[PDB]
Amino acid sequence: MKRTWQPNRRKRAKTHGFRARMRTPGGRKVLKRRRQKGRWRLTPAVRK
Amino acid sequence: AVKKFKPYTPSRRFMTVADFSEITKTEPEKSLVKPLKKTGGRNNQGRITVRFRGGGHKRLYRIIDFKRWDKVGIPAKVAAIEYDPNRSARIALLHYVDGEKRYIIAPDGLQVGQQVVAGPDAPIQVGNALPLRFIPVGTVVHAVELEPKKGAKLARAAGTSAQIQGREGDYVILRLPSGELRKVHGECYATVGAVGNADHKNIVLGKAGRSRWLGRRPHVRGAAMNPVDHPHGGGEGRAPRGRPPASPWGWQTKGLKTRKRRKPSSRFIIARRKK
RNA sequence: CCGAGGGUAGGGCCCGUGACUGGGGCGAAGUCGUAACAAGGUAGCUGUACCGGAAGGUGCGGCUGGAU
RNA sequence: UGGGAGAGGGUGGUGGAAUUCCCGGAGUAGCGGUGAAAUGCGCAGAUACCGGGAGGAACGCCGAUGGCGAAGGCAGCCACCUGGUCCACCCGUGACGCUGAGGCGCGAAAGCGUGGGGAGCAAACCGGAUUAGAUACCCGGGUAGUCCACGCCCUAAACG
RNA sequence: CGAUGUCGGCUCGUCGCAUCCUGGGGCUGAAGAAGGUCCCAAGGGUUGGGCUGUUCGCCCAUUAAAGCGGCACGCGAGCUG
RNA sequence: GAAUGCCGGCAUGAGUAACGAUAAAGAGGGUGAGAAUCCCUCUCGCCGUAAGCCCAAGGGUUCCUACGCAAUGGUCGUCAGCGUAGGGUUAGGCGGGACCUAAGGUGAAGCCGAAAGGCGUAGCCGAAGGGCAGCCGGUUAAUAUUCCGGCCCUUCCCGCAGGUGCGAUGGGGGGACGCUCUAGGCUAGGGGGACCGGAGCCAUGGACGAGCCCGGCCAGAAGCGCAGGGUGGGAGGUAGGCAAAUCCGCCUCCCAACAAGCUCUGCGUGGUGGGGAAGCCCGGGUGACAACCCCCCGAAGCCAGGGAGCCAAGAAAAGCCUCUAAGCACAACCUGCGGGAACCCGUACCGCAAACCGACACAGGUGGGCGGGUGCAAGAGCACUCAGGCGCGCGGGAGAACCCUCGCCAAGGAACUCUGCAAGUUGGCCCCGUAACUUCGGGAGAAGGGGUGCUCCCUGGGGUGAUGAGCCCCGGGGAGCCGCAGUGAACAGGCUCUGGCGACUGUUUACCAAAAACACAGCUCUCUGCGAACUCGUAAGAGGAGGUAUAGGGAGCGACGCUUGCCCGGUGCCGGAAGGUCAAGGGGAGGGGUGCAAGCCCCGAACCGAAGCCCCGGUGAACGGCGGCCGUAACUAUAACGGUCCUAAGGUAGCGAAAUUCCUUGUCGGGUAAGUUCCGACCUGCACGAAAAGCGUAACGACCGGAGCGCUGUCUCGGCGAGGGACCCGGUGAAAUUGAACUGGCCGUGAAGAUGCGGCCUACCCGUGGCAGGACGAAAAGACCCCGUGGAGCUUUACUGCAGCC
RNA sequence: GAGCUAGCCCUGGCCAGGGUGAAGCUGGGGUGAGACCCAGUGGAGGCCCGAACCGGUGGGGGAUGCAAACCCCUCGGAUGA
Ligand SMILES: [Mg+2]
Ligand SMILES: [Mg+2]
Ligand SMILES: [Mg+2]
Ligand SMILES: [Mg+2]
Ligand SMILES: [Mg+2]
Ligand SMILES: [Mg+2]
Ligand SMILES: [Mg+2]
Ligand SMILES: [Mg+2]
Ligand SMILES: [Mg+2]
Ligand SMILES: [Mg+2]
Ligand SMILES: [Mg+2]
Ligand SMILES: [Mg+2]
Ligand SMILES: [Mg+2]
Ligand SMILES: [Mg+2]
Ligand SMILES: [Mg+2]
Ligand SMILES: [Mg+2]
Ligand SMILES: [Mg+2]
Ligand SMILES: [Mg+2]
Ligand SMILES: [Mg+2]
Ligand SMILES: [Mg+2]
Ligand SMILES: [Mg+2]
Ligand SMILES: [Mg+2]
Ligand SMILES: [Mg+2]
Ligand SMILES: [Mg+2]
Ligand SMILES: [Mg+2]
Ligand SMILES: [Mg+2]
Ligand SMILES: [Mg+2]
Ligand SMILES: [Mg+2]
Ligand SMILES: [Mg+2]
Ligand SMILES: [Mg+2]
Ligand SMILES: [Mg+2]
Ligand SMILES: [Mg+2]
Ligand SMILES: [Mg+2]
Ligand SMILES: [Mg+2]
Ligand SMILES: [Mg+2]
Ligand SMILES: [Mg+2]
Ligand SMILES: [Mg+2]
Ligand SMILES: [Mg+2]
Ligand SMILES: [Mg+2]
Ligand SMILES: [Mg+2]
Ligand SMILES: [Mg+2]
Ligand SMILES: [Mg+2]
Ligand SMILES: [Mg+2]
Ligand SMILES: [Mg+2]
Ligand SMILES: [Mg+2]
Ligand SMILES: [Mg+2]
Ligand SMILES: [Mg+2]
Ligand SMILES: [Mg+2]
Ligand SMILES: [Mg+2]
Ligand SMILES: [Mg+2]
Ligand SMILES: [Mg+2]
Ligand SMILES: [Mg+2]
Ligand SMILES: [Mg+2]
Ligand SMILES: [Mg+2]
Ligand SMILES: [Mg+2]
Ligand SMILES: [Mg+2]
Ligand SMILES: [Mg+2]
Ligand SMILES: [Mg+2]
Ligand SMILES: [Mg+2]
Ligand SMILES: [Mg+2]
Ligand SMILES: [Mg+2]
Ligand SMILES: [Mg+2]
Ligand SMILES: [Mg+2]
Ligand SMILES: [Mg+2]
Ligand SMILES: [Mg+2]
Ligand SMILES: [Mg+2]
Ligand SMILES: [Mg+2]
Ligand SMILES: [Mg+2]
Ligand SMILES: [Mg+2]
Ligand SMILES: [Mg+2]
Ligand SMILES: [Mg+2]
Ligand SMILES: [Mg+2]
Ligand SMILES: [Mg+2]
Ligand SMILES: [Mg+2]
Ligand SMILES: [Mg+2]
Ligand SMILES: [Mg+2]
Ligand SMILES: [Mg+2]
Ligand SMILES: [Mg+2]
Ligand SMILES: [Mg+2]
Ligand SMILES: [Mg+2]
Ligand SMILES: [Mg+2]
Ligand SMILES: [Mg+2]
Ligand SMILES: [Mg+2]
Ligand SMILES: [Mg+2]
Ligand SMILES: [Mg+2]
Ligand SMILES: [Mg+2]
Ligand SMILES: [Mg+2]
Ligand SMILES: [Mg+2]
Ligand SMILES: [Mg+2]
Ligand SMILES: [Mg+2]
Ligand SMILES: [Mg+2]
Ligand SMILES: [Mg+2]
Ligand SMILES: [Mg+2]
Ligand SMILES: [Mg+2]
Ligand SMILES: [Mg+2]
Ligand SMILES: [Mg+2]
Ligand SMILES: [Mg+2]
Ligand SMILES: [Mg+2]
Ligand SMILES: [Mg+2]
Ligand SMILES: [Mg+2]
Ligand SMILES: [Mg+2]
Ligand SMILES: [Mg+2]
Ligand SMILES: [Mg+2]
Ligand SMILES: [Mg+2]
Ligand SMILES: [Mg+2]
Ligand SMILES: [Mg+2]
Ligand SMILES: [Mg+2]
Ligand SMILES: [Mg+2]
Ligand SMILES: [Mg+2]
Ligand SMILES: [Mg+2]
Ligand SMILES: [Mg+2]
Ligand SMILES: [Mg+2]
Ligand SMILES: [Mg+2]
Ligand SMILES: [Mg+2]
Ligand SMILES: [Mg+2]
Ligand SMILES: [Mg+2]
Ligand SMILES: [Mg+2]
Ligand SMILES: [Mg+2]
Ligand SMILES: [Mg+2]
Ligand SMILES: [Mg+2]
Ligand SMILES: [Mg+2]
Ligand SMILES: [Mg+2]
Ligand SMILES: [Mg+2]
Ligand SMILES: [Mg+2]
Ligand SMILES: [Mg+2]
Ligand SMILES: [Mg+2]
Ligand SMILES: [Mg+2]
Ligand SMILES: [Mg+2]
Ligand SMILES: [Mg+2]
Ligand SMILES: [Mg+2]
Ligand SMILES: [Mg+2]
Ligand SMILES: [Mg+2]
Ligand SMILES: [Mg+2]
Ligand SMILES: [Mg+2]
Ligand SMILES: [Mg+2]
Ligand SMILES: [Mg+2]
Ligand SMILES: [Mg+2]
Ligand SMILES: [Mg+2]
Ligand SMILES: [Mg+2]
Ligand SMILES: [Mg+2]
Ligand SMILES: [Mg+2]
Ligand SMILES: [Mg+2]
Ligand SMILES: [Mg+2]
Ligand SMILES: [Mg+2]
Ligand SMILES: [Mg+2]
Ligand SMILES: [Mg+2]
Ligand SMILES: [Mg+2]
Ligand SMILES: [Mg+2]
Ligand SMILES: [Mg+2]
Ligand SMILES: [Mg+2]
Ligand SMILES: [Mg+2]
Ligand SMILES: [Mg+2]
Ligand SMILES: [Mg+2]
Ligand SMILES: [Mg+2]
Ligand SMILES: [Mg+2]
Ligand SMILES: [Mg+2]
Ligand SMILES: [Mg+2]
Ligand SMILES: [Mg+2]
Ligand SMILES: [Mg+2]
Ligand SMILES: [Mg+2]
Ligand SMILES: [Mg+2]
Ligand SMILES: [Mg+2]
Ligand SMILES: [Mg+2]
Ligand SMILES: [Mg+2]
Ligand SMILES: [Mg+2]
Ligand SMILES: [Mg+2]
Ligand SMILES: [Mg+2]
Ligand SMILES: [Mg+2]
Ligand SMILES: [Mg+2]
Ligand SMILES: [Mg+2]
Ligand SMILES: [Mg+2]
Ligand SMILES: [Mg+2]
Ligand SMILES: [Mg+2]
Ligand SMILES: [Mg+2]
Ligand SMILES: [Mg+2]
Ligand SMILES: [Mg+2]
Ligand SMILES: [Mg+2]
Ligand SMILES: [Mg+2]
Ligand SMILES: [Mg+2]
Ligand SMILES: [Mg+2]
Ligand SMILES: [Mg+2]
Ligand SMILES: [Mg+2]
Ligand SMILES: [Mg+2]
Ligand SMILES: [Mg+2]
Ligand SMILES: [Mg+2]
Ligand SMILES: [Mg+2]
Ligand SMILES: [Mg+2]
Ligand SMILES: [Mg+2]
Ligand SMILES: [Mg+2]
Ligand SMILES: [Mg+2]
Ligand SMILES: [Mg+2]
Ligand SMILES: [Mg+2]
Ligand SMILES: [Mg+2]
Ligand SMILES: [Mg+2]
Ligand SMILES: [Mg+2]
Ligand SMILES: [Mg+2]
Ligand SMILES: [Mg+2]
Ligand SMILES: [Mg+2]
Ligand SMILES: [Mg+2]
Ligand SMILES: [Mg+2]
Ligand SMILES: [Mg+2]
Ligand SMILES: [Mg+2]
Ligand SMILES: [Mg+2]
Ligand SMILES: [Mg+2]
Ligand SMILES: [Mg+2]
Ligand SMILES: [Mg+2]
Ligand SMILES: [Mg+2]
Ligand SMILES: [Mg+2]
Ligand SMILES: [Mg+2]
Ligand SMILES: [Mg+2]
Ligand SMILES: [Mg+2]
Ligand SMILES: [Mg+2]
Ligand SMILES: [Mg+2]
Ligand SMILES: [Mg+2]
Ligand SMILES: [Mg+2]
Ligand SMILES: [Mg+2]
Ligand SMILES: [Mg+2]
Ligand SMILES: [Mg+2]
Ligand SMILES: [Mg+2]
Ligand SMILES: [Mg+2]
Ligand SMILES: [Mg+2]
Ligand SMILES: [Mg+2]
Ligand SMILES: [Mg+2]
Ligand SMILES: [Mg+2]
Ligand SMILES: [Mg+2]
Ligand SMILES: [Mg+2]
Ligand SMILES: [Mg+2]
Ligand SMILES: [Mg+2]
Ligand SMILES: [Mg+2]
Ligand SMILES: [Mg+2]
Ligand SMILES: [Mg+2]
Ligand SMILES: [Mg+2]
Ligand SMILES: [Mg+2]
Ligand SMILES: [Mg+2]
Ligand SMILES: [Mg+2]
Ligand SMILES: [Mg+2]
Ligand SMILES: [Mg+2]
Ligand SMILES: [Mg+2]
Ligand SMILES: [Mg+2]
Ligand SMILES: [Mg+2]
Ligand SMILES: [Mg+2]
Ligand SMILES: [Mg+2]
Ligand SMILES: [Mg+2]
Ligand SMILES: [Mg+2]
Ligand SMILES: [Mg+2]
Ligand SMILES: [Mg+2]
Ligand SMILES: [Mg+2]
Ligand SMILES: [Mg+2]
Ligand SMILES: [Mg+2]
Ligand SMILES: [Mg+2]
Ligand SMILES: [Mg+2]
Ligand SMILES: [Mg+2]
Ligand SMILES: [Mg+2]
Ligand SMILES: [Mg+2]
Ligand SMILES: [Mg+2]
Ligand SMILES: [Mg+2]
Ligand SMILES: [Mg+2]
Ligand SMILES: [Mg+2]
Ligand SMILES: [Mg+2]
Ligand SMILES: [Mg+2]
Ligand SMILES: [Mg+2]
Ligand SMILES: [Mg+2]
Ligand SMILES: [Mg+2]
Ligand SMILES: [Mg+2]
Ligand SMILES: [Mg+2]
């Protein structure tokens, strides 16, 4: 049957992307948090 | 008259359609249509704020001249009578001797090929628009402005009209379609006659699909819901209302008057609607 | 080949009969009231409509086959 | 061919009286209703009076034992459209006539459908009386309906 | 109660006997035939169907008879539901 | 030493289940240490509206080649989507960007919000929509509309020549649109040819043939032809298209007009460039100087912005054309021609799947296009088959029980069972024929029956041609032939009578309920005069609606027919300028503290003072409600009638043992041999009843009852057969569970159901296939039930707040 | 977090074949004119049958699955809400 993950590169970039995060106070806090933790990827990789 | 169908399906048994007899031109003026932005009942927050809306036939908005005092003195030939999906009235294409073209809503009795004009000096004839001061007492009238130069707001639906009842100072006294008696400023324009397509109210939609074509999604009774949803929700089996009948939001919906109390327009409303 | 008729299937008409039910006739020694015949105690009759335990009443229109 | 009388019919208009309701004034202790009463309305200002407005229905006098129509039926006034009918002339046609099973059309009121309208009136209904009782007659209220358009219904003491 | 799955049916039996039938008896208001009543007896047997989820029960047609109970109201790591 | 403890390691179950579609394999040759599993050949099977091909997502080197086999691969492995390495993706024309706008997003101006932020006309962004210039073939191990070859084409820049009032982000036209149906003419694709080309074949009884087999095309500028699309021309006037206008709009006049003309597209032809089969020779060579023609069928595609009809009335913007304004008119633009210039990103490969989403090489999910042939009435259905692709990554045997999927069955034919559950039956087309009832449509495929293959003969109309032959389509009549059987295989309704509920088509509990529930047209109440009511938001702003009472919100009811009674005392709502109560505030009689004082400070009565509540009315398709007792009629029984208590008023019509009836399987009738169900009645309705509508209703229903006919392995009652498992051998090898165990029966006992205690009986040691009675067998710290001054959802005339409103 | 799901918005796409045969139109009949009747033409419909496609009715299988909802048979819609 149809499952929950239906990858879509535009949808991924526009939703979780670096520019999406920077638009909003909550999103900037996500980036701030992932930099503080030392994440290698601050934002989901999507090939564009 | 309205048009009937033989019962060759279960829905054609009752379905009735407008005869479209007065209609003489079946395409709109290209320069007078713009796209109508379907909302689905959603506001700028994306929230539904009028339930059960959406999914109707695509429509183009015909620009309607609800002023007409825009062009005093300049007559116009009635070029056509057209269908308008955005209103119950038909519409009339006016070719002004100006070269300008505009739509007005079609009065009952309007004839393609006749002329109309607007202004204090306009003949008291069907299709002409005058300030209310100069229309004789007693004549029925449509597309009435509520305040001067603000546009026709009263008596715009198919078959409706207002009647001039008397004068008092700067104001004339109208009986609106609802039956309410109201003072309207005498400088407010109006068009003599009643709105056409009076058979509109005799239409039988006939099947659920017809409401859908109109953008009317199914309506759900409060009684069919659960207490999370509605005052009438819940109960085992069917239930009577078990409380004064209410809206989804709890206010009572059998008689509870809702006009704002201290509203400045009460000074101008002589007698609340009848019926 | 046709063919008495037999068989299958579906219709039509008529008759008898049926739990129960509708009124009708008659009987007469009962209960209720008194609708009509006198101006019959609300003149009557009437088509129709709505209503009432019952005769009946009322409405709308009609007739005189209505007393004074 | 020339004339007549008529609530004959259809359509659109349009007048005044009255009832009701609403607004303004003025005014107060009752009004209304009956055989007599009561319900009802009325000091939250009714009735009675003046002015203003709205709306529907019916048209006083003329009016008659009258007129018109085939019948049902038709009554303020104006206009248009339209039927029947009488008379005088004795001009035209030349029996072209009478009736009429079926057919078709028309057909009071009540009733029905769709929409409108709703003042007065009023089945149902509620109340007051009357009465032995009173699902009536009388009284106070009151919804269909009564009015208009369209479509049905097709009945009558549709009677001379 | 850190779970002992429930009515009825189907399947599969096995047991008790306070015995429905078949075998053996005494008493009889046992002439015979047929019954009644008690005693001994559990070896075997104890039908098909209509109604109802039904157990039961009523009814139809039979029968030598159409027994009553126990087995976690036997039997859902056997089925049904 | 225990916490169903935590982490890790290792056991048991066990050489057990299983090894992932029952489309299927066999042999020979080769390779190699090793081969059922890799390569090759032949044979066999499966897909073929796909299980073949192309494209888009997504994936990200998985592509190609060499060398490998530890691990990954459900076995094996020499193989591989695996390991190592090397190579591979080439564009002005394909797609996206240097173009346009859609929803939406963003957002100069502006507005709003404690902050963060929310909005917002323009503008900008935003595509799978608009716009825009490349076709065919060849080449690589691997890319190709990209490289090459041939023939075309676009834009920008510059120049030349000719032409013109040139010039825009401004005006205008255009772009520009639905659904259904559809004409003419083409093309894609297909069928046939006794014609053209071709290597060959003659078998096994016959055939040297009008024999068999194979192929018989593709692209192509200008021109030309055919078919279509689009479009009137001139003048005069002009006040509108937010400046200007010669444009567009409007008025009038003139020729034209279903024409032509002009223009644009499709198709055909077209110089030119290509391709080119079977067969047999080692992907290539040959066939071959390949031939490349005629006829038929024919689109849903093309001409196209075609046509008609209909109502639900069917984007925008840019490119483009035209108009003019500043300007500028040695410029500029337009047309032709020539030269130059022409960027960035993608391109491999998988792509209905072993490379995407599902933890897996997972029987599941995944949008667009092509999808051949024959026959079955048609078709994308079905059977077979082309091209192409596969045999599903464990095998070999065996021939038990049992299981699954399948086939048949004597006699009976629902006797099965909750139920004909399941499975039979029926089944396509043509013809005949078809009932109650009905809203006149229907019910209807009612029901029921007849026909159906092949051969010969005669003949009717159509399409294409030419009007004829040929091809193709639709028929009709006659006579025959064969079988058990002619829709001979595959695909393809069993039917009828009668109730309940819901009018109907629809919707729903993703993953236990598809229904009688929701919706639904339709009916009624009610709110709302527009800056509407109402809804979201603190607001601004939005929706409502660019709507205006024939409209919009809320509620109930639910097509349609006939209807919808009585009670307004209570609650709701509506109306009521009186009265009563009524908060802040006003008022300030009177009184108090303090000061030597002027004074400062405090308390405070009458009176005035809103909504609300009280009070007076109205209101039911507003919340709701709609009785009891005694008596009475020529026999009994009953009670039309009377009396009486109570109430706000005492249930009307209609219906009734009902989706409601406890007693109940009520009683009676019907059907049955027999009927707790069913249907028809009756009415003492425990406990129907009129828009939480009442009573009916044709048609409809994978709804729920009852009956019958047909037919059956449902059953009496079972039997046989098939394949996939189960079983045996080789390969790989789990699981929950598990205090440890050397783990029998009875009768007892025991915390009351004992392998484990007592007594007795029975019993050599260990497995294998089977069955499920026990181990109070496993699983899940019982959902029931109670308990906890545990939680949460929901309600209200519980309490107390708050929003909102007054 | 709406890449699942629910609703709406914008822009595209898809629905083999066959059947029934509404309105209208034309002709005829009818009539004072009409209504209307008949034939042809026509091609309507939350019309019918049935693939794709969308579903998920009954049963069987599966139940440490091929699968944390699948498989087979059967079944509903299939120009429309
Ligand atoms: Mg998706
Ligand atoms: Mg992904
Ligand atoms: Mg994407
Ligand atoms: Mg995308
Ligand atoms: Mg996206
Ligand atoms: Mg982003
Ligand atoms: Mg990480
Ligand atoms: Mg790093
Ligand atoms: Mg992140
Ligand atoms: Mg009209
Ligand atoms: Mg109709
Ligand atoms: Mg019709
Ligand atoms: Mg009709
Ligand atoms: Mg119907
Ligand atoms: Mg029908
Ligand atoms: Mg119409
Ligand atoms: Mg019209
Ligand atoms: Mg259009
Ligand atoms: Mg536009
Ligand atoms: Mg708009
Ligand atoms: Mg809008
Ligand atoms: Mg927005
Ligand atoms: Mg938002
Ligand atoms: Mg709303
Ligand atoms: Mg909505
Ligand atoms: Mg209109
Ligand atoms: Mg209309
Ligand atoms: Mg309506
Ligand atoms: Mg619409
Ligand atoms: Mg609605
Ligand atoms: Mg609803
Ligand atoms: Mg519910
Ligand atoms: Mg919620
Ligand atoms: Mg709540
Ligand atoms: Mg609530
Ligand atoms: Mg409730
Ligand atoms: Mg309840
Ligand atoms: Mg409920
Ligand atoms: Mg209930
Ligand atoms: Mg409920
Ligand atoms: Mg309910
Ligand atoms: Mg319900
Ligand atoms: Mg309730
Ligand atoms: Mg209620
Ligand atoms: Mg209640
Ligand atoms: Mg105002
Ligand atoms: Mg015989
Ligand atoms: Mg009398
Ligand atoms: Mg009398
Ligand atoms: Mg009398
Ligand atoms: Mg009665
Ligand atoms: Mg009585
Ligand atoms: Mg009466
Ligand atoms: Mg008379
Ligand atoms: Mg008189
Ligand atoms: Mg003479
Ligand atoms: Mg009449
Ligand atoms: Mg009348
Ligand atoms: Mg009447
Ligand atoms: Mg009235
Ligand atoms: Mg009495
Ligand atoms: Mg009535
Ligand atoms: Mg009425
Ligand atoms: Mg008379
Ligand atoms: Mg327990
Ligand atoms: Mg445990
Ligand atoms: Mg357990
Ligand atoms: Mg004897
Ligand atoms: Mg003895
Ligand atoms: Mg025995
Ligand atoms: Mg024994
Ligand atoms: Mg029984
Ligand atoms: Mg019993
Ligand atoms: Mg009994
Ligand atoms: Mg016997
Ligand atoms: Mg027992
Ligand atoms: Mg017990
Ligand atoms: Mg018990
Ligand atoms: Mg038991
Ligand atoms: Mg048991
Ligand atoms: Mg079980
Ligand atoms: Mg059991
Ligand atoms: Mg067990
Ligand atoms: Mg057990
Ligand atoms: Mg069972
Ligand atoms: Mg159950
Ligand atoms: Mg311890
Ligand atoms: Mg454990
Ligand atoms: Mg454990
Ligand atoms: Mg542990
Ligand atoms: Mg652990
Ligand atoms: Mg084992
Ligand atoms: Mg199989
Ligand atoms: Mg091998
Ligand atoms: Mg090997
Ligand atoms: Mg090989
Ligand atoms: Mg094929
Ligand atoms: Mg991946
Ligand atoms: Mg490659
Ligand atoms: Mg390996
Ligand atoms: Mg290996
Ligand atoms: Mg190695
Ligand atoms: Mg491995
Ligand atoms: Mg595997
Ligand atoms: Mg090797
Ligand atoms: Mg591999
Ligand atoms: Mg290489
Ligand atoms: Mg190139
Ligand atoms: Mg550039
Ligand atoms: Mg843009
Ligand atoms: Mg853009
Ligand atoms: Mg694009
Ligand atoms: Mg391009
Ligand atoms: Mg080209
Ligand atoms: Mg390559
Ligand atoms: Mg110019
Ligand atoms: Mg447009
Ligand atoms: Mg478009
Ligand atoms: Mg459509
Ligand atoms: Mg054609
Ligand atoms: Mg063909
Ligand atoms: Mg041609
Ligand atoms: Mg001008
Ligand atoms: Mg070749
Ligand atoms: Mg050569
Ligand atoms: Mg040669
Ligand atoms: Mg040659
Ligand atoms: Mg098609
Ligand atoms: Mg067109
Ligand atoms: Mg319309
Ligand atoms: Mg736009
Ligand atoms: Mg200048
Ligand atoms: Mg030029
Ligand atoms: Mg650049
Ligand atoms: Mg690049
Ligand atoms: Mg490539
Ligand atoms: Mg698939
Ligand atoms: Mg695909
Ligand atoms: Mg595999
Ligand atoms: Mg797969
Ligand atoms: Mg092909
Ligand atoms: Mg076939
Ligand atoms: Mg076929
Ligand atoms: Mg099929
Ligand atoms: Mg083939
Ligand atoms: Mg295989
Ligand atoms: Mg074996
Ligand atoms: Mg048999
Ligand atoms: Mg039978
Ligand atoms: Mg039989
Ligand atoms: Mg049954
Ligand atoms: Mg078949
Ligand atoms: Mg019948
Ligand atoms: Mg009929
Ligand atoms: Mg048949
Ligand atoms: Mg039938
Ligand atoms: Mg044959
Ligand atoms: Mg056959
Ligand atoms: Mg067949
Ligand atoms: Mg056969
Ligand atoms: Mg098949
Ligand atoms: Mg069928
Ligand atoms: Mg039937
Ligand atoms: Mg029943
Ligand atoms: Mg019903
Ligand atoms: Mg239904
Ligand atoms: Mg339902
Ligand atoms: Mg109904
Ligand atoms: Mg329905
Ligand atoms: Mg449907
Ligand atoms: Mg479910
Ligand atoms: Mg569920
Ligand atoms: Mg779930
Ligand atoms: Mg669920
Ligand atoms: Mg299920
Ligand atoms: Mg369900
Ligand atoms: Mg269903
Ligand atoms: Mg539902
Ligand atoms: Mg419903
Ligand atoms: Mg209704
Ligand atoms: Mg709010
Ligand atoms: Mg708010
Ligand atoms: Mg706003
Ligand atoms: Mg708005
Ligand atoms: Mg708006
Ligand atoms: Mg509106
Ligand atoms: Mg309904
Ligand atoms: Mg409903
Ligand atoms: Mg309902
Ligand atoms: Mg009826
Ligand atoms: Mg009553
Ligand atoms: Mg009340
Ligand atoms: Mg009240
Ligand atoms: Mg009262
Ligand atoms: Mg209450
Ligand atoms: Mg006073
Ligand atoms: Mg003082
Ligand atoms: Mg002191
Ligand atoms: Mg009512
Ligand atoms: Mg009450
Ligand atoms: Mg109620
Ligand atoms: Mg007596
Ligand atoms: Mg009963
Ligand atoms: Mg009933
Ligand atoms: Mg029920
Ligand atoms: Mg009951
Ligand atoms: Mg009870
Ligand atoms: Mg009972
Ligand atoms: Mg019972
Ligand atoms: Mg019984
Ligand atoms: Mg039953
Ligand atoms: Mg039952
Ligand atoms: Mg009884
Ligand atoms: Mg309700
Ligand atoms: Mg109910
Ligand atoms: Mg009710
Ligand atoms: Mg249904
Ligand atoms: Mg159903
Ligand atoms: Mg069997
Ligand atoms: Mg066999
Ligand atoms: Mg076998
Ligand atoms: Mg086998
Ligand atoms: Mg076998
Ligand atoms: Mg061995
Ligand atoms: Mg041991
Ligand atoms: Mg124990
Ligand atoms: Mg023991
Ligand atoms: Mg032992
Ligand atoms: Mg021991
Ligand atoms: Mg001991
Ligand atoms: Mg011991
Ligand atoms: Mg022993
Ligand atoms: Mg066991
Ligand atoms: Mg067991
Ligand atoms: Mg044990
Ligand atoms: Mg056990
Ligand atoms: Mg156990
Ligand atoms: Mg726990
Ligand atoms: Mg516990
Ligand atoms: Mg517990
Ligand atoms: Mg329980
Ligand atoms: Mg407990
Ligand atoms: Mg407590
Ligand atoms: Mg405690
Ligand atoms: Mg709580
Ligand atoms: Mg409110
Ligand atoms: Mg989504
Ligand atoms: Mg679109
Ligand atoms: Mg379709
Ligand atoms: Mg036809
Ligand atoms: Mg037509
Ligand atoms: Mg359909
Ligand atoms: Mg259809
Ligand atoms: Mg259908
Ligand atoms: Mg879906
Ligand atoms: Mg299923
Ligand atoms: Mg089945
Ligand atoms: Mg089976
Ligand atoms: Mg499962
Ligand atoms: Mg399946
Ligand atoms: Mg299947
Ligand atoms: Mg099927
Ligand atoms: Mg279908
Ligand atoms: Mg279809
Ligand atoms: Mg449909």
